[PDB]
Order: sequence, then C-alpha cells, then structure tokens
Amino acid sequence: RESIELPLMNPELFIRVGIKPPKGVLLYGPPGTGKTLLARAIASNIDANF
Amino acid sequence: TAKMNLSDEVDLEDYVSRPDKISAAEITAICQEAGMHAVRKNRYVILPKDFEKGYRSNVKKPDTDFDFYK
Amino acid sequence: MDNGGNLEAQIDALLNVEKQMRLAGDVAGTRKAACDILDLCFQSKAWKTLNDQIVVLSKRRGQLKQAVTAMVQQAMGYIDQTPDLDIRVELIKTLNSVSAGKIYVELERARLIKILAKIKEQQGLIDEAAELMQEIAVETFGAMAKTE
Repeated sequence: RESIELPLMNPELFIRVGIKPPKGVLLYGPPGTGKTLLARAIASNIDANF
Repeated sequence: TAKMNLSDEVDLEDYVSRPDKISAAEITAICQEAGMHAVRKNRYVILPKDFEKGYRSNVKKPDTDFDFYK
Repeated sequence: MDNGGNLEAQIDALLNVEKQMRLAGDVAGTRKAACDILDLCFQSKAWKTLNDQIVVLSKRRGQLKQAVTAMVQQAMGYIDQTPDLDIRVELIKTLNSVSAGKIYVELERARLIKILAKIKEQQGLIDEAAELMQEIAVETFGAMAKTE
C-alpha cells in the first residue's frame, strides 16, 4: 500500500521528505507463493485505473 | 543527500567508509530507501539510524565469503 | 512534602501500561496513556518533570505518531495556563526540541515558534525573535493552510 497507493495519496508528503515517490516495485516470492493474488487484490483500489 | 534533512547526527562518511562495493544508482537507492523508511516513520529529518536501515537494506548481497581464504 | 513519591510511582505505572500498549500496537491505548501521564504531570504543576517525561517519551524506540501528536497538542494546550514566563520559555524549548524533524508535528512546531517569537518581541529582543523564527521553512509545510 505504501509502495503504490501511498504515492497517489499525497506524493507531496514524499516530496517534503526529500525523495521522489517509488518508481516501480517488483514482488519477490518462491514459486507457488501466490503473489499474483496480491495484485488481484490491489486491483481493489481503482478497478478501472489498474 | 543534499535535499535530505539529516537532522543532527547522521555521519555521512560513517557509512561511506564501509567497503560496500556499490553502484552510482546504489547510493541514490540507499538515499531513497532511507527516505521511504522515514516516511513510514514520519521523521521530518533523516534520523542517523535510518541510514543504518538503508545501507544494509540496499547492499543486501549474499556474498557469503568464507574467511578461510582470508 | 509527600506527593513526589506518589507522582513518580503513578508515572512509572502509566509508563509500564504505555509500554505494554505500544508493544501491542494499540494507537488509542498508547495515546490515552500518554495523555494521562501529561494530565498527572500538569495537575501537579511539576513542570520540570513534565518536560523530562515529554522528552523521554519522544525519544523512545518505536513510538507511534498519533500518540506523540496528541501529547504535543495537549502540551501546547498547557502553554497558556502556566504561571511563569521562564517556565513558558523552558516548556516551549522542550516541545520545539522534541518536535524537530517530525513531519506530523511541524504545525505545532511552527505555532510554538511563532508564540516564542512573540514572547521575545515582548521582551524587546527583536533580533533573537527574528533569528529564531527564521529557522522554519514553512514553504515546505504542505499540510499548512495558505493564509497562515
């Protein structure tokens, strides 16, 4: 959430911090970990903006 | 680190002197990662400890160099 | 001359409860415990111990943001009711030191420093007030209201 949706929430916060918001985060997980489910759920923040 | 706060005690060379074979973006990566950690911690300045969470977080290499070779 | 022991014992008990809640991750419990500690310190008009406790709680490893926010807001609320100008300055300095480098307390820090600058101006120390209040870059406080 802080990786993707926190940036769209108030990137001015990160700017005041002094660093740019996260560019892109890749998910590391042993095979059969079910990371894909994480993204399928993250699709529950816009449902049209994904 | 110019646009960082680094309030009072974060020694800049303190982590530079480490061997920590790094990359030109690796320094920027450590800086941003400390920034993100502080954002999660809401520290309007970069605490000298967050430098620790950054330097080791970004230089996460499993070298596993045996000291036997010395 | 017997209240000091009761005050310290109660502060220690509240600190233990605060540690329990903070390790438990309960924002409401930790915030309420800190507010209770501040109330105990204030009601006893033990300003020095109040400042010491504020600093101690602010410097603890892993304190929650909202508890500190409530503590600082209540401490600013205590500034007006204090009787001594010297105590005003000391309390203001302690809050300013605690809030330095904390994003979610920059509003309180800015108001606090403005009040201190006003106090210094009342003393005729215009140079000191100007130099001190110059130290804030309110431009970067996005959470701040444009008018103020």
